[PDB]
Amino acid sequence: ISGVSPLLYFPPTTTSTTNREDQINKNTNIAIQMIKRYKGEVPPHYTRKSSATIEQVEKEIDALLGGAEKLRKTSTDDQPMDKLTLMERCLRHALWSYHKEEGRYDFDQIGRWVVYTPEDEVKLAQLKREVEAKEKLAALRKRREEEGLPGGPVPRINWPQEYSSFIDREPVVAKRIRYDTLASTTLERDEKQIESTLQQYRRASQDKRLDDLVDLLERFKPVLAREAIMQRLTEERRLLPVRLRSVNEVREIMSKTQAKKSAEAAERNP
Amino acid sequence: VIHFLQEKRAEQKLRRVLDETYTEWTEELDQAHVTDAITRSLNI
Amino acid sequence: STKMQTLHKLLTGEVSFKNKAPVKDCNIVHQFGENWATELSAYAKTLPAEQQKIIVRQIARVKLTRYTVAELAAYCGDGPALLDETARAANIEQGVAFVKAKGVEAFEKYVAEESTNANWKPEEAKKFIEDVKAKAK
Amino acid sequence: RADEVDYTNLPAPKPQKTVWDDNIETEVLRKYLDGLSQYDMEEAKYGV
Amino acid sequence: SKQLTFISAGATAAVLQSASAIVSKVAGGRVQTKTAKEAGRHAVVVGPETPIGVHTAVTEVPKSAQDPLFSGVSTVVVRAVLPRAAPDSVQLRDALDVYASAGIDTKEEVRSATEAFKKSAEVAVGKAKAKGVKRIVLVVKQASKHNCINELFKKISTETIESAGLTTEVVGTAAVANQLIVNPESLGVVLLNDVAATEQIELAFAGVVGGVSRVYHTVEGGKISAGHSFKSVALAVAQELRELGLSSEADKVEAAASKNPRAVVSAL
Repeated sequence: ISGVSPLLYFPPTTTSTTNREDQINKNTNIAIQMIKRYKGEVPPHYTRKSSATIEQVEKEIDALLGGAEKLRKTSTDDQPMDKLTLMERCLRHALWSYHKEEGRYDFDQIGRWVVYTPEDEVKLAQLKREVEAKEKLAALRKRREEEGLPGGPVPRINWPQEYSSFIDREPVVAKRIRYDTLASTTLERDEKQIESTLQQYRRASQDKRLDDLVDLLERFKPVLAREAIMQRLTEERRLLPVRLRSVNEVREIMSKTQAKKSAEAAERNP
Repeated sequence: VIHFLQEKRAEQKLRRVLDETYTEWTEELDQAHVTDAITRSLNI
Repeated sequence: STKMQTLHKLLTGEVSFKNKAPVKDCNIVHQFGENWATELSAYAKTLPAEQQKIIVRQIARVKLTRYTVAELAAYCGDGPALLDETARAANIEQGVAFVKAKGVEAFEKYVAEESTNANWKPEEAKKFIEDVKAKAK
Repeated sequence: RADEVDYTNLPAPKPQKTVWDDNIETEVLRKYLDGLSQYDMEEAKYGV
Repeated sequence: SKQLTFISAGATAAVLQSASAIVSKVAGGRVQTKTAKEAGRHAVVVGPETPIGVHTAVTEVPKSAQDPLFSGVSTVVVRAVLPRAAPDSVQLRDALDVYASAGIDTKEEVRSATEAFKKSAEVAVGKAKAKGVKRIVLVVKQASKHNCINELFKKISTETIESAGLTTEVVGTAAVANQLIVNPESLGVVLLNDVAATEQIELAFAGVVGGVSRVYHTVEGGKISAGHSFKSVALAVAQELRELGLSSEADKVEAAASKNPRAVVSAL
């Protein structure tokens, strides 16, 4: 720092009045713009064939499974499954795949009904870690705001050492300006508008999934009806080997299908 | 025996229904890039 | 003799530093010494008129180079001869704002710390603090 | 009377990578903070 | 009857009031003075900030207003300006480098940046040919963040200049700034890529020379004057009045700016 500097470095505060609300509004507009560009275009509107709330569908699934639980026999993972277990998995998978998109993260049921392949396990771990990190960050930033400390991050620096280290003041003063401006701004986004935009984006897919779930339930009900009817009363080379798949084989087939879809998606971009 | 073949056909339909299902993980723009854009907009 | 010749060549731009670092006032003061200007001016008198004028002009430009680019852009808009007074007034205004923001004793401590970091003489720091206090009221 | 000094030699400014406190706000913004540190080091090396 | 358009971009109210007083006192009311945010002709822009609708940011060293320290110097500093969007929206100079990192498509932005750089390079080569220099100096900030905008800037500016037949020498920001402030006679034409540091360098050079008026070339085609301090704004207004076809008034304003920088309005 050799050489008498001409000016003393006071904090760069010149915008004495910069309301946090305006900064958060700008950070929300920028985020919305970037999200819109990344996603692309709003998907075309989809009209549900049958209007049934997700709550009613969940109630119907629970009622059907509770009624049919009589035939629920536990078996090893590497064992052929029963019609009842197959129906339970096929329905709960759709239900929880919908709930995960809708935003109700329940990492107990999601980890049991939606995770079948190791890639799914990794994705679930990342999702859970990210959600917990976001929650902790939000709580810590609210507590920091209550205390009054600067909203933005502050590096662990000792500028009296940096001044001595560098020979010329210009880079050091520039660094101080940058970090003071960073610590004098709130890198906070209004999650209500962001969530609203995301919801508007994922509306066609959710409605399609709900219609598919309703159709699946209506198609499974007749099978249980036939099974109960038979219970109350009591070329072929293709139909001899047919058997319900073991859970492990289901995992492997799901892995194959997911890898195929990933390969197709990767090939689409080029 | 037609009952047996019909039963195998129904089980085949259920098996096909199960196999076609696959969990679909979506990818969303990482917020670090949004923070970087916000920082740049500040002229930092 | 070698030192003056090297300084003259460096200011004239014929010879640059080892790493092609910018020829600023700070680097020259670091290498040649605190009073390089005086010795260079004394040495230039033993040279023809053109070299004397070039030396004077280069010394003036290097002295202008003592501010960061941002400070020159903000304060040197209305000429270099008026740069020093404008920069001093801006710094005094910043000091007044800091005083009105966070008291006086903290301001005294902060000015002392910056003077320690900014390589300022105690007399200059005392004059600056007295001037800002007087400007406040 | 031998060599005295190479006046045209300047000790390069030894940069230091800024270190951020280890909190959740740092893990969430790890990439952005690393980018800021890299930019700071580049500025220190080149000059501005 | 006539109109001068005043654009305000980050200028303190004192400077704008001084400009308005100067124009009112010198013109005498024959030409009106309206305020706006964008223009293509007969426009003076006040303040460091870059207005909306300008693609090139040329600045020279006028002979009349040469400071005694910088007597005889002749170097043209042209800053390339990309199109400016609203303050809230993400600017092109940052989008072109952040979207690539985020993976978003960057085709339209690349096209717009290419058009802007082609126009700026054409202006720079025209200036170089007029002055007679053989080589131009490109200025790019060497930070890792700006690893895409500067790459495109080089790829296009060097392409256009070589197509015109001149040579280009690329350099960073600190070295060129120091050379321009200390030894500016060794640079004939220096182009600057669009970054905040380059804007600050352009302002520093325009001020250190003694206070000058920067010319902006807009998309519509034309030249609008620019100033940031009292003397610079006075010189910009003088040039604008000259363009409108007023010689004696322009000379009076220029003389007043030369004599009394900070209080030209009272001086004249």
